[PDB]
Amino acid sequence: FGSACFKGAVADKYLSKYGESSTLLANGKWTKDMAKADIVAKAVLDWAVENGASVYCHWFQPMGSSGNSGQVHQSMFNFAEDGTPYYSFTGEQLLQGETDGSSYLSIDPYSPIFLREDTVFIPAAFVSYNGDALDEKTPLHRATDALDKQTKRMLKAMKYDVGSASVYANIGLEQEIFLTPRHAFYRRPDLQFTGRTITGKFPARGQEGAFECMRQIQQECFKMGIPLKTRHREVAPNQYEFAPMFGNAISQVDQNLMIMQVIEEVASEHGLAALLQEKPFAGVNGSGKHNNWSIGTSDGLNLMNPKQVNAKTGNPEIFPLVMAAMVSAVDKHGDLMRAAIASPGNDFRLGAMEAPPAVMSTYLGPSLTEFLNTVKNGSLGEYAPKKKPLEFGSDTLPSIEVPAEDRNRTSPFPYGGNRFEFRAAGSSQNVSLVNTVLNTIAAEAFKIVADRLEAGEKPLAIAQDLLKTHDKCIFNGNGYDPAWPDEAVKRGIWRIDAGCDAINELDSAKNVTLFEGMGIFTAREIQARKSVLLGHYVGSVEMEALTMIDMINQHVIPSVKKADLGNPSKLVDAVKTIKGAVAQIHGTEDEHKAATLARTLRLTTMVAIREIIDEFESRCPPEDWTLATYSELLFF
Amino acid sequence: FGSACFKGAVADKYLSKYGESSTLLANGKWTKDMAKADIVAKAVLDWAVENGASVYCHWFQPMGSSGNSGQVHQSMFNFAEDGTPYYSFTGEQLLQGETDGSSYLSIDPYSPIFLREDTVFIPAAFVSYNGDALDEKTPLHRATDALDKQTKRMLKAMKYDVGSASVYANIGLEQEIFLTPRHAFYRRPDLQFTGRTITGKFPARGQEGAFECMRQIQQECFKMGIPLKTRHREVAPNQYEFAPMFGNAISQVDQNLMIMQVIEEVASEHGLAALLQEKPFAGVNGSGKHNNWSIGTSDGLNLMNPKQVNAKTGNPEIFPLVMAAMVSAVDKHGDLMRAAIASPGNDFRLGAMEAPPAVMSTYLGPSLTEFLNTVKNGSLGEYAPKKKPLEFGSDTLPSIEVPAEDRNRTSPFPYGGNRFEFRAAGSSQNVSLVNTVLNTIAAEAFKIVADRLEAGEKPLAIAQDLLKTHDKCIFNGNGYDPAWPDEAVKRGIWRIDAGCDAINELDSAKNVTLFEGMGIFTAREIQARKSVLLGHYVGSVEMEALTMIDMINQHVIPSVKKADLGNPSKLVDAVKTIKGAVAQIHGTEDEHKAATLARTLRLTTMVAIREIIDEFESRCPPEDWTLATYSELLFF
Amino acid sequence: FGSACFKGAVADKYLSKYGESSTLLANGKWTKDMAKADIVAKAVLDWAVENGASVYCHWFQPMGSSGNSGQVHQSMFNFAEDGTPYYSFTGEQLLQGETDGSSYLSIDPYSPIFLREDTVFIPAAFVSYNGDALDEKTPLHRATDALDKQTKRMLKAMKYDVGSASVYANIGLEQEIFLTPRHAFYRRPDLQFTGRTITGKFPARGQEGAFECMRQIQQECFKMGIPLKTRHREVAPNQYEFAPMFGNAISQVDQNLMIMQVIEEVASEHGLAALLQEKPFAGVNGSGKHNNWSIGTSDGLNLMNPKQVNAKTGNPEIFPLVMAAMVSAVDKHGDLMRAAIASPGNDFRLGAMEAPPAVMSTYLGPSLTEFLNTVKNGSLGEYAPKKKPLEFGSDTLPSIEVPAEDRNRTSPFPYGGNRFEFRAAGSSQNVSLVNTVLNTIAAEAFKIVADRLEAGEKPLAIAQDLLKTHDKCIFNGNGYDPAWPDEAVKRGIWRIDAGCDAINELDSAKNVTLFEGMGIFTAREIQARKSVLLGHYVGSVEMEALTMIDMINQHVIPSVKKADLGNPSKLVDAVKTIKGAVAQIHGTEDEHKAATLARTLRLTTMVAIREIIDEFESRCPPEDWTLATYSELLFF
Repeated sequence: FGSACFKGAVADKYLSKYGESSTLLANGKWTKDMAKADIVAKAVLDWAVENGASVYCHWFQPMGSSGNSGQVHQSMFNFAEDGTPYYSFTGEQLLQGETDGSSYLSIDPYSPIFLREDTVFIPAAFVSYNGDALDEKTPLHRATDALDKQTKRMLKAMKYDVGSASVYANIGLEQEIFLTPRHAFYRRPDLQFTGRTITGKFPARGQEGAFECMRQIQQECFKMGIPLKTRHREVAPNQYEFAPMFGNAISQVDQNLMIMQVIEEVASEHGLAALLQEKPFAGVNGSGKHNNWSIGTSDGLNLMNPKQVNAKTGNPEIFPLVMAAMVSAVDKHGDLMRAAIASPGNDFRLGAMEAPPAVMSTYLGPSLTEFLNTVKNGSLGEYAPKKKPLEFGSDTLPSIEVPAEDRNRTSPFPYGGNRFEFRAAGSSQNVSLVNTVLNTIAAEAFKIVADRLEAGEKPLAIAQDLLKTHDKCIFNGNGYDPAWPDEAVKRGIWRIDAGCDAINELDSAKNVTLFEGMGIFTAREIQARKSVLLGHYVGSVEMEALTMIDMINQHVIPSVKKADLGNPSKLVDAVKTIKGAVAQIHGTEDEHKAATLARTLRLTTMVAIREIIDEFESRCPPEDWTLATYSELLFF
Repeated sequence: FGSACFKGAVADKYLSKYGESSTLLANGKWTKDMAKADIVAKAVLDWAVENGASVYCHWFQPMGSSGNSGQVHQSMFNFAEDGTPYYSFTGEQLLQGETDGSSYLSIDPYSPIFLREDTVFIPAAFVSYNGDALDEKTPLHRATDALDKQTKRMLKAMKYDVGSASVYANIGLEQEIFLTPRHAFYRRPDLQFTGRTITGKFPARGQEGAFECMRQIQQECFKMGIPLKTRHREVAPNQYEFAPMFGNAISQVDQNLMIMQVIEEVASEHGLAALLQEKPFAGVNGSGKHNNWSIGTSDGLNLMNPKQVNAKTGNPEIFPLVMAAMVSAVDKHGDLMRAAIASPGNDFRLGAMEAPPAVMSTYLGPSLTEFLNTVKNGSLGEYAPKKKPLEFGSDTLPSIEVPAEDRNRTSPFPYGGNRFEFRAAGSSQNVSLVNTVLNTIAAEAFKIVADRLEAGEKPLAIAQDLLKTHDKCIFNGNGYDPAWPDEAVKRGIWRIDAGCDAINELDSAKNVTLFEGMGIFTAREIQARKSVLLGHYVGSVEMEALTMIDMINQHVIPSVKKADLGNPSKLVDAVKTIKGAVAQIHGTEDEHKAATLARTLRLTTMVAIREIIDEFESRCPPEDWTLATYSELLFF
Repeated sequence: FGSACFKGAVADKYLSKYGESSTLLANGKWTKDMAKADIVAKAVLDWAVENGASVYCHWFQPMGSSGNSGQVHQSMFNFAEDGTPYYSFTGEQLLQGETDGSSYLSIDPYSPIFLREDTVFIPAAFVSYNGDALDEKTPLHRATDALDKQTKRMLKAMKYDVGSASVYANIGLEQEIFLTPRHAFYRRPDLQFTGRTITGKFPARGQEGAFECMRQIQQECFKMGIPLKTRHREVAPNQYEFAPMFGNAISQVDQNLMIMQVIEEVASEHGLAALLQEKPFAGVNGSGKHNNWSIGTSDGLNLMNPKQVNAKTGNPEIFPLVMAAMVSAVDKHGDLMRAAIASPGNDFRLGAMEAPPAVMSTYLGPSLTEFLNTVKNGSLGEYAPKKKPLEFGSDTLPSIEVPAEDRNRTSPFPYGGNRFEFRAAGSSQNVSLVNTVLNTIAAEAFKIVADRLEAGEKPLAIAQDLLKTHDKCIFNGNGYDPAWPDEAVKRGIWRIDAGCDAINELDSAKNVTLFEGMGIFTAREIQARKSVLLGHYVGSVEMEALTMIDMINQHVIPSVKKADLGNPSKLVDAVKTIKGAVAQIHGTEDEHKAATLARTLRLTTMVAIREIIDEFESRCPPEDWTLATYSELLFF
C-alpha cells in the first residue's frame, strides 16, 4: 500500500503540495540541494503527523550487527514561548544525526524513509568522526558506485551507451525465520541471549496464531510499502521463508533488516519468537537466507539475461564476457565470499545437507558450462537454454516444457537461470557485507575487462584468457559429495572450512589491494572491519559458552541430581573445561587466534558437551528437564 | 456448494466471462491449448481473489507420502514500477511448478483446483527432471489410461462402440479417522511423530466440540465442493467414517488426501487431533479405509452392474468375462494388492478381527460364484441376485425383500453387489497405489481378453479358460477362520503375511513385465518405487523404535522409579535391545533385508516391550504415568 | 496541552475572568501583592474544580530526599452552617502551608502550580521555624538570585545593560529510568526498600504494556503540559531516557521530581516498576541523569552561545571571560560538584565505563581549548567551531558538514557545543543540589570578574590571569583511561573517589566561605546540609546491608540448603560480618566517619558477599532461587 513507506505515489502525494514529485526522491540528488531538502522534510513531517507519528529516528546498521540495527530518536515537534507542541522538521534534522563511532549519521537517499508505530525510521549511513565507514551501508554504497562506474566503462569501451541509466545490484533476499512458542523461548536462555540452541536432544535421533502470524506480517508489509511477494513454509518445522522480489541492493538490505525486525516484534505480539539464527536447531535444516544477486540497470536491463541484453544492445558478446568476469571474480575472491558469510550462526550451516559445503565454487549449469568452454576454445555463439519436452506417459497429463538446465541446489553460488542464487548467506547475518564483496569483485572484473578493451584487445581474447585462467572454480556436479572438497582443493577452488580463517582472509594482500582498488575500504578501514567481525564472532561464541555454563550449572546438573541420572561430575568437568576455554579466549591478544580458539571450542568442546547434555536429557523426565526440549519448540 | 472448488457451475461462473464453460475444464484438453490455458488462468485468478486468496500453490503427493501431500507456494499478484500489488496469473504459472526430484510439477487437469484459507491449491503431478514418475498421480494416470484403452479395445472387439466415452476407475473411499483430545495427543510422542500408539495398556484387558468437529467438517466440505455423503461413528471409540460417493479415481485420490488434511487442521482447531494411522490403538478396531473400486465410463456405465450393462449394450456376456478377468487379475496379482496396502500402520490391521487376514482372495458372493462356475462348465446365462422375502414373524413388522447374496465382511476383495469393496486399504496410506495396481491388473486382463477376441476366439471359450485357470482365488466362506490361510495356501491364492515381503514382491519378474506391459512403470521406475516404499516402512519402524526409546527413558523408567514398581533394569535391557535392532537396521544395505528386520522388530521385540510397558502401567498410578493412557485418548 | 498545569495560556484562561493574565503569574510578584494573591487563588480554585480536583497540597522536597517529594493536603471546599460543600480557596491557603522542620511551607511562584489525579499540587519551599533552609528549593532560589545579580553586575561593569531581563540557569534533565516487571520487583526486596539490586548474578558474565508505558507517559505530559521532548531507549535493557528541553532550573527541578513521580505511578499501574536508582543493576550501564546546564536570560540570551552573545551585545569578549570563569569555578570547586553528585546510588556509577570517573575535570573541546590557550597567551579572537566536510566515499551518500569539535563522552563536565552536559548527576538524586553548587560557583566567578572590572582591570587581563590560574582542570583526552586519575591528580584537578569524602568536603573552609559569600548557606545551614547528606548516605547503606541480611537469611541460605549447593556457613559468616559492620556504623558518632565506614562496607564487604551470592545463584536452579534474577528483571 505504501502507507508506511514515504516512497513512490505516497511520497508524491505530499511532494505535490510543494510542487515536487517522487521523481525528486528517486534519484537522491535532493539531499545535495537545500530548498528541496527542506521541502521533503516538510512533506515527510506531514506524512508522519497524520500517520500518527511524532518522533523521527535516524537508522543505521552498526559494524557486524546481526542481532540488528541501531537508531537515534528525536522529537520533530517543538515548543515555543507559549509552550505548545508545534510540528517543525527541517532538512538539517532530516539529513544529519548523532551516534558515536566508539572504539554524525547521514541519510541514505537511496533507501525509503519508512515508519513504524509512532516513529518514522529514516535510514542513514554511519561513519566515524574521522570519516571511516563504521557501518555496512557506506561500504555497500561505495561498492555499488564502483560497480556502476566499471560497468559503464566496460559497456562504453565496446560501443554501448547507457546514457543516464544507473547500474546497481538487483537482489532478492529469501529470508528464512524459525517461529517458536515464546513460552518455550523464555525457557531457553541460549535463544534469549544467542538466538540459537546451544544444546537440546532432538526427538527421534535426528536423521529424519501461527497462520495469523504471517498473515499479520503480510498485511503489515502491504501497509508498510514492502512488496513481500511469497511467504511459505519450509522443510524444517515452523520455518517460514519470505522472498521479496529483486531490487536495488542498497534499499533491499534495509528492507531485509526491517523485515527481520518487524517479524521479531510481530512474533512477540503473537506470543511467539522469531529465531533468526542460521542454525537455531541442530539436526534440522539450517535457516539460510539466499541472496539472489544480479547486475541490474535503472531501466531494467539485467546482465544475467542474455536475451534481454541482445534485445537492448544488439551485441551478443556482453553476456558471456561478464559471466566469465563473475566467474573470474569467484576464482579470484571465493574466500572473500566465504568471508562474507562467515558469521557466528552460519558456521553451523556450512557443510550440512541443507546448505552447500565450505567450497566457494560457482555453478553456471551444464549447458552454460559447455557454452563457456566453447567460447574459451575460440567459438562464441549465443547461450540459449532451450526448453526440452517433458511427458509423464499419460495423455491426460499435459506435456510440459522444462529448461534443459538441470538446476542444482548443492552449490554456494549457482546461476539460477537468470541470476546468482548465492545460498551461502545466513539469515541472522545481514547480507550487506555479501553485497559489498559481490559488487567489489564484479567491479574488479569489469575494470579488468574494460582496461583490456581500452588497450585494444578484442573482447573475444579477453573471454578466452579469463576463461582458461578461472574455469577451475566452475562446478556442476553434486556439491554434497564428501569427495567434493578435496577435489575442489586439487582444482584450486577457494574453500575455507573455518569461519575464523575466512574472516582473517579479509586483510590478505590481494583482498586489501582489491578494497583500495575499488575504493571500498582503506587499510585501516578493512583492518577495523576484520577486527569487528572477529570480535563479534568470538563474543558470540563466548556468550554461547557462558550460556552453556549457566545451563549445566542451573538446569542440567540440578535435573540430573533430581532425577538421579548418575554422577553429574562429568558435567562439572565440562563446565571447568568451557570456563578454561573462555579463559584462553580472553587471554590471547591476536584476534584471529582468539577466533580460531573460539571456533575450535564451538565445533568440538561444546559439541561434545551438547552430546553429553542430550544423553542426560534422553533419560530425563519432561518435568525434570527445566529447559524446553526441541519437541516443544518445533512441534507446537 | 462448490465455493472452494473451481469446478462445475462455480468454474462456469467465471469461464462465461471469457466465453467458456465448465465443459472446457471437464475434458482437460485446455492444458494442451494456449489461449484456453490463459483464459482459465484468469478465471481462477478472479475466483481466488474474491474468495480471499492471494497465493497459488502447486500440489502433489510425493512417493510414499502417507503423512501427506506437498505443495509449492507462489504469489499470483505482482508489483510494477509504481509498486502496487496487481493480480496477474498466467497459464504458465498455472501449469508449471518447481519441486526437486531429489535422491517441474505439472497440473492435473482431471483434478479440481480447490482453495483453502488464503491459498488456492492446484493439484499437480510430480516427476523428476529425467521424466521418471516420482509421485503417485502420474502412475495412476498411466494406469487409468491403460485401463481405458484396453476396455475400449475389448468392447470394440465384441461389437460394442463407446464413441468418445472415457473409461476410468470409479472409487469411493470410506476414510476412517480416530479423534483424540489434543491435550492427550501432546502427551503421546508416538502419535506426534508416528501417528499411532506404540504402547499403552488398554483398560479392561481389551477383549471387549466433538459433534461440532464433524459438523464443521460437513459444512466445510459443502463450502469446499466435496460431496461428503455420510459421516458417522464406528464400533471403536471416537472412530468416524466419512464415505464420499464414487467418482473418477484420479480426482478421488486427491479428494481423499485433502479430506485427510482438512480433517487434521479442523481437529487441531477444535482442540483435538485426527489420528489417520491404520491402527492408532492396539486392541481396538483398526482404522481401515475401504476402497469401493469399480469400472465406470464417462456416461455412467458401470461394469459391475450386469443389468445396466445389458440395458446399455444388449450383450449379457460382458459382465461375466470382465468379472472373470478381474478374478484372473487377483489370481495373477493378489500379492501386488498385498503390496499396495503394505504400509507402516497397515501391518497392525491385517490378520485382526476388524480387517481381513493377509490372504488376498476375492469374494464374488455365493450366487455369483456358482454362476461363474456354471459359465466355466460351459453354461452362460445372466447373473441376477433376486431378492428373497424376509419376514419377522409379526404381521405388524413389515416383510422386506433382501438380496440372496449373504454379504461377507471377512474378505479383502469382496464384491459388494455393484462394486469391489477392497477393505484391505489403510487410512494413513493413500489409495493412489491401490488404484494404480487395480487399474493395471484390470488392464492386463482386459488386454488378454481383447487379444483373444481379436484372434477370433469366442468370448465363451475365454470365459471357461480364464475361470478354470483362476477360480482358486475365489472364496466365499469365513475369512476370519484361523484355518483359512493354510487352506488358501494349498489352493494357491496369494498370501503375504509380511508387508516387507509384499513390497519386495513389487519388482518380481511377473510384476515388472506387467508394469512395462501396461506402461505404468519402467524397470528403473518400479525399482525406485519399491526402494521408496521399503525406505518409508523401515523409517517409520525406526522412528517408532526411537520413540519407544524416548518413552522408556523419559516416561516409563522415571514412572517406575517414582512409583517404585520394581526393578526397571528390564526396561533398560529393552532399550539396549531396541537400539541394537536399529543398529542392524542401519547396518544392512539390502532394502528388503532392512524392511524384514524392521518388521520382525516391530511385530516381536517392540510388541514384547509394549507388553512390559502395559504391565508396568497397570500397576502405575495415573499421576505417575506421564504418558496419556488409552482411557484418556479414547474415552473423553 | 497544559490542562494539568496552571501556567501560560491555561492560567490566562481563568486569570482573564478577573482581568489578569499569565504575565502576572510569570514574574512571581503576585505573591507579594494581596489582591492578586486572592485573584489567582480563586482562578486556581476554578481550574481545579472543573479539572476534577477537591484537595490542594503544598509540595516540597525535603533535605536529601531522593526517593522523593513530600506534600501536605488540605481541603479547599468548606461547609457553612447549612452543611454544604462550597468551594473557597483564599490566598493565605495558597501561599502558606504546614510542615515540621524536625531534627510553614511557602509557595514557589517560579514553579508552575500543577495538578494530578484529584489533587492540585502547589510547589512550595520548605524551611524551619527559625528560618533555616531545610529543603533544596530555597538553596536553589538563593543560588539563582546570586547568579543573576553577579551576572548583571559583571555585564554592566563592561558596558552592557540587560534592563529588566532576569538571568537564571537553563537546564535540561536527561532523566533515565529502568523499567522492571512489577512481579519481579515484588520479588526483589532490595528494589522495594533501596531501589537498586544489592545482589544478583548477571547472565553471561557481564562483559557484554511497555510501549504503552512511555506512550502513556507522553500523553500524560501532554495533558499535564510538560514539554517532554524525547523519550527513547538506551544501551541497557529497558532503560528509557526522557529529555525535556532547557528551562529555568527552579522550575525544571520540580519538573524532574514530578516526572520521576508520575513515571513511578504509571509503571505501577502498568504492572511495572520504575527503578530510579543510579545503578539499579550491577554489570549494565548506569542510569545517569545528565544535567545540561547553561546560563540563560529571560529574553533568551545564552552565555554558552558566542554567536548569540555577539549578536545581542556586540562585545566578543563576553563568551571567553565567562567560560574561563566557569573553568575557574570547576578548578575552584570541582569537589563541590563531586559533592553534589555524591548520593547512595551514584557511588556505583562513578568510575565505570558508562559514566565518567571521579575526576571532576571540565571538557571545553579541542578547538575551544586552544582558543582559550591563545587568549591566555594574550591573543583573543572569536571562538567559532566551523563545520568541516564529511564525505563517505560514495556519490550516492550525501556529503555532510560536521562541527570540528570531536565531542567527548568521558568527561564529567563537557561543553556540549552550547551548554555544559554535566553527566555526573544521578537519576535518583535530585539535581537541585547540583544546580545550587553550579549556580553558586558561577556566581563566585562572576563576582570576582566583576570586582576586577570595577577596579579598572581590563577584561583581557582578567582572562589571562584566570586562565593561567585554572587551565589545569581543562581536559580533552579519553577520561576512561585508567592512567587519567593519577595524571589529573598530578595536574591538581579535583578528584574524590569517595562519595563520603565528597560530602565531607562540603563544610570545608573554602566551600563555607563560598556559601556565605554568595549567601547560599550559613555555617549552621551548610553544616546541617552536610549532616543530612551524610545521614542519608549512611542510612541507605545501612538499609542495603539489612536487606542483604534478609536476603541471605531468607532466600540465599534456604535456596542453598534446598538445592544442596554446599555448606552455607560462608553466608552465615557474611551475615555476621555485615551485622558487625552495621554495629560499628551505629556505634560511631562522627558523621563523616560513619559515612566512610558505610562506603567501605558497601564497596568491599557487600561486594564480596554479592560475588558469593552470584556464585551460589549460578549453581542454583531457577525455581530454587526465590529472588528474581537479572534475566527476569531486564529481559521480559
